[PDB]
Amino acid sequence: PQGPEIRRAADNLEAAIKGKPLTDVWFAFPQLKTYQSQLIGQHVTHVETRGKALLTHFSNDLTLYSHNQLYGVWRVVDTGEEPQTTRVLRVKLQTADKTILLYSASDIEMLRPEQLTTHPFLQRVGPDVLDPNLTPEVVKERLLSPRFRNRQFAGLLLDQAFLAGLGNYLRVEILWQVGLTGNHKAKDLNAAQLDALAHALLEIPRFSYATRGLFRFKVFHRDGEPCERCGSIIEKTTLSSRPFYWCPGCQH
DNA sequence: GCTTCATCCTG
DNA sequence: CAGGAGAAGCC
Ligand SMILES: [Zn+2]
Repeated sequence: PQGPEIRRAADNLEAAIKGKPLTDVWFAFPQLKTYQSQLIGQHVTHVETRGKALLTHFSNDLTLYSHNQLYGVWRVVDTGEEPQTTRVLRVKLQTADKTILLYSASDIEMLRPEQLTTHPFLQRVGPDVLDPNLTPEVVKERLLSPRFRNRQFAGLLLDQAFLAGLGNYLRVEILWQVGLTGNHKAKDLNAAQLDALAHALLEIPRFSYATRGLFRFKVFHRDGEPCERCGSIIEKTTLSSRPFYWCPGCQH
């Protein structure tokens, strides 16, 4: 899962317990046990995202950080209820009625103010595609800036240092959107393809966020399926040490 | 890249 | 049941 799916969950989280006094806190990691009693009686002032990184802030200026990587997922149940699964619960934040549960995730750390600009991941990430103030123009400048100008999209479109919230499926989809493969570079592009790439880089991820579960897959998990644009045979290969879906007669 | 820690589902 | 599907670590 990526930014789109991470913001949708964050919101579900805010919709369930934000502003609500926590009647209980629980963590799997012993190291975090110390913040439990500490958090009881406090409340989430706001849950923030910055890519696939999840920051759940508290009234006492503490912030719960977490990355779902590829297995962590958030649940939202009614207090006292715990649907079953083999997943390993990692965090419990409960209030009178609503409760949220985090399973699987392994990157769960508690930050005080300072680490919010010091954490290993937080320090690294670039603008958020879901971030409003982030405009195509800015994103367009960044593509041409000297820090990314000479980098292939196959790898760049995955690098959080460039843009937070983009993952693989968004990787294949965005490039298919503008008819490109992962072997190009911002510098090897005309003004019409950069501006295109630019928007797709923000619009698509958003469209996914706003509509995924309208948004549908156009090349992800579609090997053997017919390209909807030209109709060529979409092949599955490996790009960036991960699966890459694309159209042979649609991407150059 | 490449190699590795780290969960969970098909397959 | 081995593979396989977001990042940091080391050349
Ligand atoms: Zn095509």
